Amino acid sequence: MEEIEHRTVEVNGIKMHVAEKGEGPVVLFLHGFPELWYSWRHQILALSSRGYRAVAPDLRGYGDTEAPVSISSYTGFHIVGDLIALIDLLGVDQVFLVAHDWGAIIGWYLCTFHPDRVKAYVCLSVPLLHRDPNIRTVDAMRAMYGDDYYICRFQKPGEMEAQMAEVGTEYVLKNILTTRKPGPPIFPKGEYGTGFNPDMPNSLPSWLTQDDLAYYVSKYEKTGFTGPLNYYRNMNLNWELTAPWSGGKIQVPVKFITGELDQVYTSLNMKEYIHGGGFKQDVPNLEEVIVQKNVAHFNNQEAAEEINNHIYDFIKKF
Repeated sequence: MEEIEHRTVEVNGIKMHVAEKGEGPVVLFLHGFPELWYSWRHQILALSSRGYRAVAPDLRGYGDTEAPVSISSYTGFHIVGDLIALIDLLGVDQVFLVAHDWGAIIGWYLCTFHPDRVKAYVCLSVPLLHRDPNIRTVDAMRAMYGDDYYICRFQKPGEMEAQMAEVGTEYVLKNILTTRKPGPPIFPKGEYGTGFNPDMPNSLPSWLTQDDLAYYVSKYEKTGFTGPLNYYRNMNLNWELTAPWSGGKIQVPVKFITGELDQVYTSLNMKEYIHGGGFKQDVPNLEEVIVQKNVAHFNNQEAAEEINNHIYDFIKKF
């Protein structure tokens, strides 16, 4: 940890906090919501110690990275804008890509725009958001789960922030981080309530330390949740703007891994998409699909060793 390097760089007009360790071909790590560069702490150590360059930024709006005020500065294009610039500072043509949750969606947009810059992709939790010409991303979600589906609830500016402020930053993070309950996260009306997790443990699971929780809480208490929430607020805009790539296919080599209890996997018809053939049709070189038994959403922290080894073995083929 204390040999991990933390520098600020200047990318795509913003100041981004980067975490780095190792030499070798670049492995670029993209965290999701509501995490930080920190969520990759184990993958950074492992991969650096096997001759790879491990690079994990705080994304736009997160942690120690600049958080623009306008909702509209959080499209996928802005974020991929940040990463193309960062990769150029890294001085390399191609990277190895590893991403999780929202980082995975950004990862996908990156593989769509610049596949030639990605050698191979280790995607955790969220598979390709297939673009249905007939319906917008969040329209399809609301049609399926109603208005209290967490993503629908994240849409209205300032509202989820206030509800989150009621229960407290530490509560919110502990609430999300400790969830093991599968299926679409559906909030109670008018408030945060028990949010993602009606079954919150007294003690944190063994993959998460009281220190870990505190590092998360220390960053979010300063930044708040707005910047990270703003990604979801651009889901429909991302859908409209990605029209040039409708019906397209992604040729980057992909290894998809998910926890069995992940809400993403147990909702949105994702199993049918993942295994049924639809995911393979969108991504012709989708290699394995690995489903981790008894592991929930945060699989890179919960099952760190397996993830480490799943990455290395995949990226070694190239």
